[PDB]
Amino acid sequence: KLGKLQYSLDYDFQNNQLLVGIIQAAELPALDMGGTSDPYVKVFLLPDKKKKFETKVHRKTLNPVFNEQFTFKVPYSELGGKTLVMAVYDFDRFSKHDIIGEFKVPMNTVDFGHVTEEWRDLQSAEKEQEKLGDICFSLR
Amino acid sequence: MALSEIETRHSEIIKLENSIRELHDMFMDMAMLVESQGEMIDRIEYNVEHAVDYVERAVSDTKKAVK
Ligand SMILES: [Mg+2]
Repeated sequence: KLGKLQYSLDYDFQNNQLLVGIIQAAELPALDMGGTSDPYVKVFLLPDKKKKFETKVHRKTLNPVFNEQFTFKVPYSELGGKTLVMAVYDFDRFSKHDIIGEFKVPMNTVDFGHVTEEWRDLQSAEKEQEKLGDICFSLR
Repeated sequence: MALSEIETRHSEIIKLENSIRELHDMFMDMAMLVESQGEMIDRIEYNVEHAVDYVERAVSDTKKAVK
């Protein structure tokens, strides 16, 4: 309900690197005072959360246009089992930056060869039990 | 990039190779024609020198004939 996100995806086989472009976003819900939020998008490889990339902060727009580009130096063999995460955050100067949305893209569903660029609907990020342990015994 | 970029790259490259090949063949034909024409010039110069000899002897004879 927050809005949609237009992004670009393609792989450069000449340098063996992933080219992820953040085009823009639309119809984002407002969380700030003026009637518009201050959005910025954090993008990182889904498999390992290392070297996350963040875009510049846009002031008071529910339709931010970033038109930015990020490069993930990852071989083509490892790429297949690697996912992409694009999460939209709301900037706040005096508090925690609340997450507006998130989107995950499996690299086995992605087809490289033609330059991909699409709009995808944003969804609410996941917050389960912490322990995840089990004990087995018998009663008689 | 993608497979489209690589494919177009490959295509334009092949195009370049064919243009290059046509250039090559043109140069070959050039050398050929120039050579054959060279032989033609050989026989021309031959005939001309013979003509010069004949003319010279003729002129000598007439020059001795008039006086
Ligand atoms: Mg704010």
